[PDB]
Amino acid sequence: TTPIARYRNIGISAHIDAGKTTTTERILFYTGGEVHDGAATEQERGITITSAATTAFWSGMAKQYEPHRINIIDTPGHVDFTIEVERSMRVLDGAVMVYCAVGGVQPQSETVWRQANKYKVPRIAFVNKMDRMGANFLKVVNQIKTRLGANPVPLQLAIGAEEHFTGVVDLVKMKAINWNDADQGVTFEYEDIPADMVELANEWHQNLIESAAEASEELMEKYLGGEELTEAEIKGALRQRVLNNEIILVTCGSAFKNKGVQAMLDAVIDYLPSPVDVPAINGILDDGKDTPAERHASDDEPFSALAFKIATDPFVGNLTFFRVYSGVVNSGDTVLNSVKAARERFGRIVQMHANKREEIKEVRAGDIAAAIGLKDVTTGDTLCDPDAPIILERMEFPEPVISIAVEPKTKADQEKMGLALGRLAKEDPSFRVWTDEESNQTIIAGMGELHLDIIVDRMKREFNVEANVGKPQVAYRETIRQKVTDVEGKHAKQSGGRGQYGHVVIDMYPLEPGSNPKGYEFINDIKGGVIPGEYIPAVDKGIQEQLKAGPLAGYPVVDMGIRLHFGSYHDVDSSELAFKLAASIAFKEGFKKAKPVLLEPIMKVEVETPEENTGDVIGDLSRRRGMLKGQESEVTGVKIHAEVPLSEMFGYATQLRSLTKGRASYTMEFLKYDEAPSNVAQAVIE
Amino acid sequence: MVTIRLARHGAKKRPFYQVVVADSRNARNGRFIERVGFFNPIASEKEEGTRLDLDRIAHWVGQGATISDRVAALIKEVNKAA
Amino acid sequence: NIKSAKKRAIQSEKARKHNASRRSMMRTFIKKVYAAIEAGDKAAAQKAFNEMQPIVDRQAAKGLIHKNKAARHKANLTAQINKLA
Amino acid sequence: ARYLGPKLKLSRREGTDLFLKSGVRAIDTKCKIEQAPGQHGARKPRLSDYGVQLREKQKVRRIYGVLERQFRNYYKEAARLKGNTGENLLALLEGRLDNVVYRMGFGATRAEARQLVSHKAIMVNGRVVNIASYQVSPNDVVSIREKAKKQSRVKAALELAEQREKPTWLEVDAGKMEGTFKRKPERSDLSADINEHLIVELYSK
RNA sequence: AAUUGAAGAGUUUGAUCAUGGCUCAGAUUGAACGCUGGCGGCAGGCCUAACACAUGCAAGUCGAACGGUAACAGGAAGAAGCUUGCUUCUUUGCUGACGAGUGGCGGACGGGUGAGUAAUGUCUGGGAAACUGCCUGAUGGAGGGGGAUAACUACUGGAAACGGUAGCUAAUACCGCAUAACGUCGCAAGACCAAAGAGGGGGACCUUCGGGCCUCUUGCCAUCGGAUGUGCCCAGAUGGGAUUAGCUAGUAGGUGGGGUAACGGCUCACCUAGGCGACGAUCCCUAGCUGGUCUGAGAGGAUGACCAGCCACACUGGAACUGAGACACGGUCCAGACUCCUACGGGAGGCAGCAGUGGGGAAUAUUGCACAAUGGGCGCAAGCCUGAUGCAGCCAUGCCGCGUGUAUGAAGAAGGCCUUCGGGUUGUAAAGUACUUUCAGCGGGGAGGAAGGGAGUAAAGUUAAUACCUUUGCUCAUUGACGUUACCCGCAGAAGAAGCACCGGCUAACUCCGUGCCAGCAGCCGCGGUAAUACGGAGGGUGCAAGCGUUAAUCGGAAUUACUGGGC
Repeated sequence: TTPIARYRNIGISAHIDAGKTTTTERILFYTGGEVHDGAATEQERGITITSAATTAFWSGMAKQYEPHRINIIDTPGHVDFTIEVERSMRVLDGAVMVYCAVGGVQPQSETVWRQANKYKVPRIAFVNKMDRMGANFLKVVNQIKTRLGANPVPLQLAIGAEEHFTGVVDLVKMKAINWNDADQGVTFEYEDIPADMVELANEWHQNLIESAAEASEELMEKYLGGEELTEAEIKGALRQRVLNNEIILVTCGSAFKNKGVQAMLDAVIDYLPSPVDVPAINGILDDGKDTPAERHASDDEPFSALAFKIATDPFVGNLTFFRVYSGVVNSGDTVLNSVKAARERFGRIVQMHANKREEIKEVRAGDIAAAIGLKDVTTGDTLCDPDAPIILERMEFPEPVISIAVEPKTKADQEKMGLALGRLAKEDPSFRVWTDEESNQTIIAGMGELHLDIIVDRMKREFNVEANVGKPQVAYRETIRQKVTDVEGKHAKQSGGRGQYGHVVIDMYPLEPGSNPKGYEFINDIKGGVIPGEYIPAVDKGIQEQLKAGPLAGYPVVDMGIRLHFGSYHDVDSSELAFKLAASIAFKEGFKKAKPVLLEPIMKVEVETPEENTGDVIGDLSRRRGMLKGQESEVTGVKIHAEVPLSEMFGYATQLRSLTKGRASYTMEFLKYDEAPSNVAQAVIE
Repeated sequence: MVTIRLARHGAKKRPFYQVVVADSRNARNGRFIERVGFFNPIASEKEEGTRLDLDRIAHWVGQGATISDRVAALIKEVNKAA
Repeated sequence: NIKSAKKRAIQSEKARKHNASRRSMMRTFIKKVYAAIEAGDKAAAQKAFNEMQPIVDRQAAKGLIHKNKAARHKANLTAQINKLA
Repeated sequence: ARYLGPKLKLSRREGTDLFLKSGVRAIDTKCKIEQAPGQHGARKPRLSDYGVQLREKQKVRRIYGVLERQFRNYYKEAARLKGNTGENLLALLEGRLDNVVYRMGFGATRAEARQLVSHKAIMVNGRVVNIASYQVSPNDVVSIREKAKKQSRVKAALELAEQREKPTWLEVDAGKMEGTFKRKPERSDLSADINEHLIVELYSK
């Protein structure tokens, strides 16, 4: 019942709104008496439905034929989930790239493709919209060639066009099928190739036999004579060529109209690779100096798995999904977590099915499931129960550029918000949690609106947390622009049943720039005991403490050099306490006296935006009151460099993704602090 | 029914079976009829280690009380008359 | 509830219908006894008694009405057929 | 569960040698005994009854190097047993294994005699003991193992052993380096400057 | 020899005595919190919401009860995988066993909880009207027949769970008949009631070669007892409030019928008109009781975690069945609340069982290993089941031990603090120089929990038998969760390991600087408005030590509800 060669871990990947969900739901229907069950049967729902792995069966014949189990990997809770696609590729063997036949430019559809090549994972294309208007198989095969350079080979040709789409022709076996129904697909019949299409069928057929003879002199000789290289080999030749990332078999149909889907499943079996058709996963031994070794998928060899997803369960609890690459993981055994250093107790194994849970005794190599128990195991960690020194891997890092302040309306929400982050950080280790330096709030950073949009929903509900879901907030820095003309510091009070006295004069001037944090600088010009040295330290602390709060908005004072030139001591006082205070008032007076001004952080921005949305990103930056430095050309795109107030960056993240469908991306780094804009300088005081 | 059992009133790692005639139904270290001797597995090799009163056992054994495995073993281990 | 011994339910229920019927036919006979005594029929009193005595002791020996209860009726009834007869 | 801190600092506080530095020199001196409890050693220790009542039991502790948590038990133990609670309390303390190594000469000093106990460098009626809370009983034969025998400290320890008062309730040797706890020390032996009725009151109130 | 042992102080006032409160010194606790934290042993570990619950598991077992072929493990006439000796199932139930099913038994025992209940309870001491599976003593029956059903076969409603007709077949399943005392009804006479057979082995002989028969063992049925368990009766004892004083009409009693294992208003009809109540009914509030536990000199006070007995409960309420025993904890039916499954017609489920989750709270943990041990259920036994239990993981919660070095070491370093500038103090502490290695780390050796079983033998008991079986010896090969066990030995280096409170008096321990009724300290008295031992820091010292403080709690102090042992 558990054949490694008949396993098919897949993942539906395509541009957003291209048809990933629809195609997945249909594959679950055809593959899934549970059939008539669901037949006769929005964010929360869209989230619940999708489950880790959804198994099912498909075999041309119940007996005397080859049956196959198709594990449809998904969950990617986000558009063209690069983070969920990447990890799913490493954890797997194959994928299916769905293209929007009507979708003209389908620019971000390139994002999901880059991930495929990123993890060198074989894939098959599927033009999902043949029924729709503008539904053009050719347009999909031409753009895939020019823009994606994926070297597509035509396997299927559409019968009829748009509305008149009634059938599909299998070009490999030279035979077609007709669908008597426009829905529910309850009528399919093996029909011969019609007339007005026979000629076109023979052309591509010899075009297909031509492609399956390239990388081989033997195949070459037969191609010349026209001799058909054995079929079992034409499927094996195309299979060998698709597994070695040299060609991409293309299929067609309409997931919605229920057409060509079944032929698509056959393609998955006939061409898509299994856990064995992919190079042994690599790793590093813990000897410091590398020693990389390949992990052959042998069930009897020493086990080695990779946890790729921690998941809180309203029932069983913490669940750590894994991908057994070697050996076997048994229930009731002890495994060694080498990334850390301790034995973990494995309580039970469990596979996630479409509707129910199944308790099993074991999970051999090449298989996947959930593991209850394991308290200290996180994502990325590697486990090895046979003692085979574990190894590790990680060759990337996710970006943010988006942070959201979150003042839980109460302390009760502050605590459950910390759990909503630390518990969801194990799953999505891309974001980061902090505390605003000049505020004291919770800041969550991500990749997009919907990302934090659903995260917020997961907080207020799942963790019950009503809060003033923040948007932009403010900060600021301050400094003077001109030299002080005098400013003294007199502190004389009979507060203490004893007199208190302190007298200091100081020349504080705006300070020069510098790489180091030395924005502050003190100098003692006291020439002749005017001020006793026993209290110079006092005045230094008095000043220091006051810099912590400015007059404009009570924020730390920086970039200033303070000098002391004159003072004196008196009849009873003269104490570290006396002159400490004597320094406080002197600073407050000076800062307010030397023309105060705000200092906002300026960021260095690099915007990649197609080659076509380039001019659009420039204009947008110019309007954001930024200052263009110059644009760099990268590939068929452009990188725009410029300075723009983190202040005024306000929403560029999304405004930029809006004019690019996400085509564009950007990175933001701190550069320097500059003097604010008059208009903003007035709004700060309060 | 009634049966002679060993009350595990010892300690962790170092137990001490306290034989006693009690009703099989009742818990092991629970309610009992009457105490009759004892048993110590970690009595080492010195002197006393298993002082079992037989004059009281044979009383219930023939009265209607059954015998356990380990108990019957102790009865056949410490001989009978010598 | 899925717990193997689920059979103990249908097993005890199957016996319920059994004991219910047997313990039922036992009453009628006992009924036709006090009835004859209630009216005053001396003859029918004993006649109906020699008909219950066998079944009363029978069911009593079975298990659905052991001892006492069995000797209860007979003892009382026998002390009722000799009051004014 | 030890002191580790300056030993003499304690003896100079009680105004009497606690045999903490009985290694070689005697009668203390050459240190700063007596007039040097602290910065105000000149200050005349004028305390009430409570003080002198505590300065007694606290002094006994510094000697055998015992702590309250453990000392408290000895009191409740000496009070449980039959006889003069004061005398009993001294018995248990005088029965300590580490103690049954000092008066024998196996250790130049109590702290040292106990140092050998921990490192299981001594045995009893056969088995080896490593703890100091070993309430040694009569007829026992405490000694040192064949390993690490007649080493360093043991030599010097047995050196000034005869120059000392030397008990009489035990049988110490030199060749085999063995010992035998004949009987428990009575109130007569070992005393002089030490009270019991005082160390009891403090734990009686 | 065996409950032989009792302490005080601070504060009213200018001062004193007396009276009378508060507070501290002593122990203790399922603690929590704050700081810190090295190891081992043992023990304990949801006190609030009996608040709601995912999943796994917690009660299965017997073929030596039976009908039987479905799975996989052997044999099998005869057929075949065929590469003509290498060898596969068509089936067959011949049998080692076994899904489902029928039947027997345990599911009423263990385990969990403090909800209720102030009296159908508990504790203590007795009583008499009964029942009592398994385990046992004694004495007899164990004869002879019949009618069905599950499984399964055919058909069929189903999504699943789970059924609907027609068939047919066996038994330690069920029901008659015969038999009938020391039994039951009864003064007596008489009358009346039970059963089940199934296995091991076997010599002349023999049959419808499966057996009859002989014999043995294990069960069935009846009666009288032992033992155990249970129900019931009765007296005493078992919290607070009077700002609750009358309460009760099945309530008290008689009789008759009925009723349960048994007595009884347990119930009903009738007659009687009493019954409970200052020695505290009723009502309200609160709470399980006890052995004991904590404290105390005792007397008492407080308390009822863990261990053990008892009662009651098992989401709430109610009722009933099966059975020796439950008005049942993983059983059932109905109602209420709630959750889950569903193709929408229709069903299922309850952790105050183990771990665990949501939620609450100051706070209480792993969804572990094994039936090796003990014990329980079934069985002849072998075995099987077993979240009881035996252990492990987590936490210093607590108790009890241990280590974090041991000696030597000077006119007494430097530095820091104080200083009448002489000096003192930190200070044998550090450095330096010898020596040692428990615990942690590493590498090896290696107790006990193991007694019994399983096959060969020598008898001894039964028998027609040396075969079978039971028991007792002998002999040989073997059955460990813990565990890298406990323990022991070897290697290296002192190498990896100390913080915490307090220092005015109470109460062991004080100088300086900083602060100046400000900032702050505080259990009580009482400190700070210029030399503050009380505030903050530092020096030093003291009290403790993997614990140390704080707070909370009961008792003692408290003769401060004073019976022992006080006043107006």
